Amino acid sequence: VQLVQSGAEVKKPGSSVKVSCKASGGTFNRYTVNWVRQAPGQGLEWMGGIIPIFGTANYAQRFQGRLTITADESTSTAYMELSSLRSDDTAVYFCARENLDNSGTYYYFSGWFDPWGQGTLVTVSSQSALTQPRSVSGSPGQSVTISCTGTSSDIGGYNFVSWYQQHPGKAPKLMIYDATKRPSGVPDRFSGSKSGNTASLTISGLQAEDEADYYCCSYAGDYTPGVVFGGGTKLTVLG
Amino acid sequence: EVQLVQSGAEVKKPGSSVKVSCKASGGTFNRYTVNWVRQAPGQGLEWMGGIIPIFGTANYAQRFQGRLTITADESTSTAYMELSSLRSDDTAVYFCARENLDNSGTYYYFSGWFDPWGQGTLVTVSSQSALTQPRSVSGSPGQSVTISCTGTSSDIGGYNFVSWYQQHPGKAPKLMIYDATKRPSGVPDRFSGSKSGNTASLTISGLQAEDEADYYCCSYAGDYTPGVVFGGGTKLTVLG
Repeated sequence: VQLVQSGAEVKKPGSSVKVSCKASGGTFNRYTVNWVRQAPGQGLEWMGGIIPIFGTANYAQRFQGRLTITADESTSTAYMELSSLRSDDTAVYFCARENLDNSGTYYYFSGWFDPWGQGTLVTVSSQSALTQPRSVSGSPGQSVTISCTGTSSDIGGYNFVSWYQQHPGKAPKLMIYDATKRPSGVPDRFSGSKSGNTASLTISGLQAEDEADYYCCSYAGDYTPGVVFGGGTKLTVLG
Repeated sequence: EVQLVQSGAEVKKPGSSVKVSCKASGGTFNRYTVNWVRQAPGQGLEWMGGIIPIFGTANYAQRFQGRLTITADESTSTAYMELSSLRSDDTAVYFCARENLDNSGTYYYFSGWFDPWGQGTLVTVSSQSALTQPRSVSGSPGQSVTISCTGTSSDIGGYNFVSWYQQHPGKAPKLMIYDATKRPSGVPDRFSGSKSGNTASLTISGLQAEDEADYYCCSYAGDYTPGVVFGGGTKLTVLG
């Protein structure tokens, strides 16, 4: 049985969000669905669960009033709804199943969690990071293009755009400045372009060393000078 | 060339403050600005603020105003960042980054790009969980390690429903022990669990490099409080 969750989410504080958890195994009534969230660099926290057979759902004391968990047996999918979002709600949300054959029909939500979903990232922030694809994959020798788009406000001609490459455990390193210009040492396999609301980074002749996270960056261009980064794009090179 | 070196990692409680430093080995500090960018584990970059050492002026992003101040000492070419009223939401790696400065006399303009960067400083803000585990344990290959988990008489002390979970970076938790002592299929016999009073224990014999991960204990939270509680987690390092 495989548990598949809905894609990542970017919400503003005060709104709500729906996360789905669809199961690949049949006999939907046999299992219970739990939701466990994990903040970045934090531990696991139980939020609530649902039992399709009883139509019952329980929630933790801090989420009562802001959380509701549903399930539809026709699609074998479970849902969670968190309302009145705030910054401390930024976490990866996991769905986990409990088999009632082995664990019995009484001691449900007891911690026998198996299997798990892949997790769903939900980011809540008053400041809105520029929109990038979450991940891009390529083969060596091929080319990939990574876009960067304004989210709450548009990117324009007055915006200074830069691109940064970051390897695991290392500081970011400047790839592209002034939208299209390469700094000292950077090979011409990396190129940038900007048109209206969109900026793009192109990596041609992909090499294994290019596997990293890539961040666009915008400076100035508005009435309050500042710096805003993109959400990041994970680039995988399939050797 | 000029290398930016930052202070070491810190572990703080919520409600306190933290100061990270950023020393420049060479170059003149007066011809650059120093920015601070933070990065939560597994998350993107976030600009916090910058300082112009000559002007003695610092600008901060909106959400940090009232909690963040950035200072500098031109004598040691060191920039400082202080974040106050810490919350668990502030757990992140903190980078310092240098920005080029130029002027025409009275008007000073910035380059818009950051280079070079400091190595980054980790700051962990964690509170106490319902179950208490050691923050981290370290062992050598072949040795044994034991991770304890303490609760109250209404969870570990009143029920047998204690479970243990292993989590590798970027992956979902994986069940290693359930019902205090039972191993699920596909879990090696090196992992074992026990329970005594209000304390549960996970033991790993014949430690292997792949055992390096995060481990969480989990317990039924009593009949009057449906659901489960989790421990804060234990980072297990295998020193090869």
